[PDB]
Amino acid sequence: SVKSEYAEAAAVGQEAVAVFNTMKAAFQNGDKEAVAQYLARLASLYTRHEELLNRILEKARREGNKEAVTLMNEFTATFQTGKSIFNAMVAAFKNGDDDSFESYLQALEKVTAKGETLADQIAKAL
Ligand SMILES: Cc1ccccc1S(N)(=O)=O
Repeated sequence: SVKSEYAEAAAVGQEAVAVFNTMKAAFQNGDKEAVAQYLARLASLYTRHEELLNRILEKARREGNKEAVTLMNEFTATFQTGKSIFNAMVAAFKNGDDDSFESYLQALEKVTAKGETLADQIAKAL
């Protein structure tokens, strides 16, 4: 069902939260080799999450589930905010700009925390 597809999507999102917090600890410790690998792992996780979310939105549209479509349109828009911040973080790491990396890291945390009430609303709407 679309609801179980969203639970699978939610788990992938939680996998990225876990890897992100490990990556933050590695960044603070200066373990740049670990950070590089975690950033690659996060990129793959966000790509998978994005695709699952798009399939869920398209299915809600085909089902005529207007409220779930509204919420998923809002949620995917916020997802792209987080994705843009993530890509800027990756670039900051490439460039050796730790000041920007720290900034983007905190921003991605706040964007993600804000979007959690909506994430829960979607589970209930589908
Ligand atoms: C953190 C991140 C990274 C890439 C895409 C989306 C997100 S978010 N802010 O969890 O929607």
